Amino acid sequence: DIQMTQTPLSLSVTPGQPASISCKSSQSLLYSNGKTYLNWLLQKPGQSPKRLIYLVSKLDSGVPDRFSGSGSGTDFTLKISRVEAEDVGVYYCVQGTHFPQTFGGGTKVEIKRTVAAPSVFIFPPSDEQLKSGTASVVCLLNNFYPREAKVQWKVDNALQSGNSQESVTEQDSKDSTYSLSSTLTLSKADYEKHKVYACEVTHQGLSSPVTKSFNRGE
Amino acid sequence: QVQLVQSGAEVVKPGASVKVSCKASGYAFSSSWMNWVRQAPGQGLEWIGRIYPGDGDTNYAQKFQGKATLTADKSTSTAYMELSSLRSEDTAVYFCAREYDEAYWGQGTLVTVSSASTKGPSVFPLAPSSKSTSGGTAALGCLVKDYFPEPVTVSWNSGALTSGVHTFPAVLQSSGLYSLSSVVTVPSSSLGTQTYICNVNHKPSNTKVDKKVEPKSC
Amino acid sequence: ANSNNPDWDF
Repeated sequence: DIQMTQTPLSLSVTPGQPASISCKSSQSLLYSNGKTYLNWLLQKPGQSPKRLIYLVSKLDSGVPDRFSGSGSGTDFTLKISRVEAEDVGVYYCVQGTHFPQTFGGGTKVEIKRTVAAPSVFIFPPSDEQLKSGTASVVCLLNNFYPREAKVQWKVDNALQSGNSQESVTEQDSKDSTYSLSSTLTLSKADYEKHKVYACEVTHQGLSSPVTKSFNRGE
Repeated sequence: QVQLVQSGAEVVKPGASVKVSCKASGYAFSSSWMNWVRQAPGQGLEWIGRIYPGDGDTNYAQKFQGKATLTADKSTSTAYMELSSLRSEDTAVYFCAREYDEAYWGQGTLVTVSSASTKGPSVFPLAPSSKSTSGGTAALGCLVKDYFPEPVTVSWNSGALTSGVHTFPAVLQSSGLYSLSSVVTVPSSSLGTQTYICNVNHKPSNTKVDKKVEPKSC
Repeated sequence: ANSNNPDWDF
């Protein structure tokens, strides 16, 4: 099987800057037919792949001229002369000359915008959930950049550990931001036992840590 | 206007088999090759095989010979795929796809091969309050907790509300059950006149839930 | 023309 390797694995570039991704093949992708069969695919965060280029440099329909492919026989490169917010996603090169068709590892492209401190929101447990025995408090860090962010839970000023989970979204296709949710979960028994629940956030866009909290009373 | 629509996600005990469909339209079904591809969690994309609805001819990559059977029903333009003697490692997303002048991939089907039992999720509201209102905007959302296996799709107001929506990736809980959150940001001024409902669908367990998210106070 | 992946010709 013709093996295909891409480079790099990840790429971070400021808007308007250029970017190139390379793919190497074990053997030549030049067929008896004068043509070399190779495509480029783009898979957005929550979508299915879409072909961008075929036959090494033929742009599909409705594909910005910012994309261009090149390469001789074992080395190919996709070039984006001007990177844009909507170009985030994972790019893959696919072989078609030999059998069976094979795919490259893929290259993740991240947009590098200006820093933006996150907006912080907190959600108290709903009555429904409380009535069912468990209680989960949610903290939302919305629309920030860069991605590394730090959140800690303080219950009645006591730093918490081991009772929360966080998830981060993929990079937004427009503002190039991220969003993160931290969920503290605990038994209804434990929830009643305390009064003030605080979410403490730290991020490169903030001078000092921000804090969002509520009193179990309300 | 080529278009491929696949069947919902499914769970299957190890050793069993599963059948995945892929309706086609907008192009001569019984005349075009229909490729099938697998996308592993962290591992890449692998070509599986292809069927030619016309004479029902089929090819396969050595790996899936005897494990995958492709069949087409030209009467409805619906190419199928059956996977035998499944293992837990066969868990993945499987796509059906065309590759002519208008390439196109189905939205993919997630097949989870697991011994664990399917469970429907519990949906709790993330209520707007003085704690989730920034400068003229308010954050609200839904908490889809304790379900198995993935995935679960979430839409707001039946798809009419998509702007400002972030549906976080699932996190695995100690209990071996998934949990995710979905949030939106809207005008603070509209909290008393607009209606916010999250539509949660979990195919594997045939669960369909609708939750209205009303504000609160703290 | 490519016979390994016919549908790559259009």
